[PDB]
Formats: sequence, C-alpha cells, structure tokens
Amino acid sequence: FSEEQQAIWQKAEPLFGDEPWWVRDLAKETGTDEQAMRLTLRQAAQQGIITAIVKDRYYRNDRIVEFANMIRDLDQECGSTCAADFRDRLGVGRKLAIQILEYFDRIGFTRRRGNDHLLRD
RNA sequence: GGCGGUUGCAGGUCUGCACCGCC
Ligand SMILES: [Ca+2]
Ligand SMILES: [Ca+2]
Ligand SMILES: [Ca+2]
Ligand SMILES: [Cl-]
Ligand SMILES: [Cl-]
Ligand SMILES: [Mg+2]
Ligand SMILES: [Mg+2]
Ligand SMILES: [Mg+2]
Ligand SMILES: [Mg+2]
Ligand SMILES: [Mg+2]
Ligand SMILES: [Mg+2]
Ligand SMILES: [Mg+2]
Ligand SMILES: [Mg+2]
Ligand SMILES: [Mg+2]
Ligand SMILES: [Mg+2]
Ligand SMILES: [Mg+2]
Ligand SMILES: [Mg+2]
Ligand SMILES: [Mg+2]
Ligand SMILES: [Mg+2]
Ligand SMILES: [Mg+2]
Ligand SMILES: [Mg+2]
Ligand SMILES: [Mg+2]
Ligand code: NA
Repeated sequence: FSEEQQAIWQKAEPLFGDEPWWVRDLAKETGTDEQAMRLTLRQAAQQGIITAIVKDRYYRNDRIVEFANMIRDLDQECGSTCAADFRDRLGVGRKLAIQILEYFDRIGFTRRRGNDHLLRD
C-alpha cells in the first residue's frame, strides 16, 4: 500500500462484512475516486485480505471460506452443488450464486460438469 | 421498435422478463 492507498483502505476496510462489494460502491460510500479505490483493493487482494469473485466485486476472505463450507454441506445432502440449490441455500439471487460458484471452479475447489459443481480439491 | 446499463429476477449463459438511460 502507498500512502494514498493506506488512507482509503482504513476507509473501505470497516465496510467489509458478509456482503460483496463493487469497487464503485466502495468508492461512492467513502468519498474516493473510483479508480483510486480499484487500485487500493487490487493491492488488498494481493495481500490476501479480500478476493474478487469477478473483476471489481470483492468478498473478505473468511466470507469465501464460509461459502466453501456451504458447498461441502450441499455436496453431502445432494451429491453435488448446482446453481439453484446454492442460491436457495445462500438466500441470494442466482447471479451472485453463479459468480461465487464459478470462482471456486476456476481455483480448482470444484469443477463444473453440466449443472453440477463437483468437489475437486 | 432501435441501441445501451459493472441494475434486479429467472433458466446454465446469453437470452427472457422487469426496471433505468438515450432515441
Ligand atoms: Ca477450504
Ligand atoms: Ca443436485
Ligand atoms: Ca462431488
Ligand atoms: Cl452474500
Ligand atoms: Cl478469480
Ligand atoms: Mg444481492
Ligand atoms: Mg428465486
Ligand atoms: Mg434482490
Ligand atoms: Mg453470473
Ligand atoms: Mg457444461
Ligand atoms: Mg418500446
Ligand atoms: Mg441491454
Ligand atoms: Mg453497479
Ligand atoms: Mg454492463
Ligand atoms: Mg442484469
Ligand atoms: Mg444501471
Ligand atoms: Mg435455459
Ligand atoms: Mg455454456
Ligand atoms: Mg453474447
Ligand atoms: Mg424486455
Ligand atoms: Mg413502467
Ligand atoms: Mg418512468
Ligand atoms: Na455458516
């Protein structure tokens, strides 16, 4: 973190609860230039503090670990995790549910086969 | 009706519907 990036992070940081954040919303909320916020969160993600599931949409890393354990729970009730079941269980729209699931697919946590996300590890 | 929107909801996925913007 530069000095400008450290001042906007102390701003952005308390706002990271259980919900994901778009860069642009973080920026509107803390009175910071959108692009300046974009670079600060990218460095926050290089540190290992927050993870972008899609470009500019971030969760705290411990939130990700909880989602990974929800996939383990559903895998064991159903035999696998599909979009519809995950978004039912999360209580969120299907679009965020698929963003999260496709995140895990591309880190190799799960693999997609048809509608299912199968535990890979 | 056309073109759009890091909008929402759905269905595996780039479309439908809704809402907004410009015509
Ligand atoms: Ca894990
Ligand atoms: Ca299933
Ligand atoms: Ca499995
Ligand atoms: Cl959430
Ligand atoms: Cl990623
Ligand atoms: Mg939502
Ligand atoms: Mg629903
Ligand atoms: Mg909603
Ligand atoms: Mg999606
Ligand atoms: Mg497939
Ligand atoms: Mg019309
Ligand atoms: Mg459009
Ligand atoms: Mg937005
Ligand atoms: Mg767009
Ligand atoms: Mg949309
Ligand atoms: Mg919009
Ligand atoms: Mg379909
Ligand atoms: Mg496809
Ligand atoms: Mg397309
Ligand atoms: Mg429509
Ligand atoms: Mg109307
Ligand atoms: Mg109107
Ligand atoms: Na939990």
